[PDB]
Amino acid sequence: PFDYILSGGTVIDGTNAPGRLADVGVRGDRIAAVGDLSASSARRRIDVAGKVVSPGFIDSHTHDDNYLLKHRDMTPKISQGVTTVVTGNCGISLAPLAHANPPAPLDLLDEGGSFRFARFSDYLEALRAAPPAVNAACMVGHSTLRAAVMPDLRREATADEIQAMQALADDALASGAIGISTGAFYPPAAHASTEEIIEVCRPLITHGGVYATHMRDEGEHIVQALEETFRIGRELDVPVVISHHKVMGKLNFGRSKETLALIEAAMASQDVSLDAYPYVAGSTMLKQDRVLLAGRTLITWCKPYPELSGRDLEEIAAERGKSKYDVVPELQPAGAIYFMMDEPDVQRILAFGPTMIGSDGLPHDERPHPRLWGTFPRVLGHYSRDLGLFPLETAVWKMTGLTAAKFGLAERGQVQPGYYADLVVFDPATVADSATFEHPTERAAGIHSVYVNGAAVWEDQSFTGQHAGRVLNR
Ligand SMILES: [Cu+2]
Ligand SMILES: [Zn+2]
Repeated sequence: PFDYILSGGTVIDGTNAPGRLADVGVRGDRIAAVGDLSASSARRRIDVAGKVVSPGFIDSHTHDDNYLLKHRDMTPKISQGVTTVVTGNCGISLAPLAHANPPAPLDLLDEGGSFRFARFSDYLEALRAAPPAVNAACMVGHSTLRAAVMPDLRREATADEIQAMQALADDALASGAIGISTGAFYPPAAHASTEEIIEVCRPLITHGGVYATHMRDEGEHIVQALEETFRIGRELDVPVVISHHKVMGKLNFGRSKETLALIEAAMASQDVSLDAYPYVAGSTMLKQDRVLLAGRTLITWCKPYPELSGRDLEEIAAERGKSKYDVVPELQPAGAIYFMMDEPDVQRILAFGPTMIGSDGLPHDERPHPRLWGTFPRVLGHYSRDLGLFPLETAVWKMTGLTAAKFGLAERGQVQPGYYADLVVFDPATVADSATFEHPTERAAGIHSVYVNGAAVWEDQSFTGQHAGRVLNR
């Protein structure tokens, strides 16, 4: 007998095919059958009429490394239908690094002495010992490796430093990491050369991981950053994932046409993937950057002046008698939200075929960017349903089957007999992102229930207490 059958709903199986009326049977951690299951014995037959049953959403771009440990309920993500998270992005991973004051943007993961894992394997063991509510596919970050090896980060690494970083990367991958990420845009790695990055990432071909990247520049010099990324992919001969694709700054508005054309061409000759969040504002460490700071900027948290969280930087700057750019140093370390993208470009990038959905949520932020809480329903509701940017099955494919395939998460991302039971039950008519910039932590509407490895982790708008997630391997 099946443990339960979700009956009477519409299944969107994650293979980018129109939904069809069918029941979904689960036994243990597996989807046992799909179709008319009235003839199958089941201990429970849960009515989901008027709802869609789809694979659980896989967040391809998270900074949940530490959150998985400190808040195992993972409410920001399971309340949106997320069943799996990809961690250690943009060169930022929690492990391996024992440091009481890691350099920004590594502090985006810190809750105070959180960087305590000497080996990447120690981090994975901690997750397995006290599992979170969602599955975790973890990458090791190049900036974290630099911080752990180099005495001085403002320069290229020596051969000895590269050998040390490479060994850590290899141990991480051997322990289960699914890839290595870089973020040369940030201070910790702004001085790393392309050759340094290639050498540190050599273990990816041996272990079969992916190379993920927050490109060196996403504005005026984004073409060069794209070419650097494609070059790295060819040198290593491994898949590359371009993180949170965008064109930032008014002088680059509309350039997604040009960037998407370059990516499409590269995909014809080498393995390339990309993801994006559905908003016109980004968020990361507060930084002295003329383009990030050109438009509306909001403080998400501030170490030296905590009372600044939630304030407009222009106001803070003006009242201190300085430009936003000049006032940044005295407010650091801090985080911010930057309104530097244009809707037309965001829509173009989301609609581009291969683009996967990634929230880029910064979970420790005092006053976070709403993407932390609304990303997936914003795509399913606002964009698919209300704006008609793509049909519902394609919006679902972009957060399930496509993502599972690009990251090599076997037996997940599809409602198929034999696959793992990571599932979401949502009302297609009401699913919506409730989080706004003003109230960034509101729970999404229309998410009925979420299941991870067969266990319900979200029901009646609340975490069930089931710590059902698993550390995954590629
Ligand atoms: Cu990131
Ligand atoms: Zn990034």
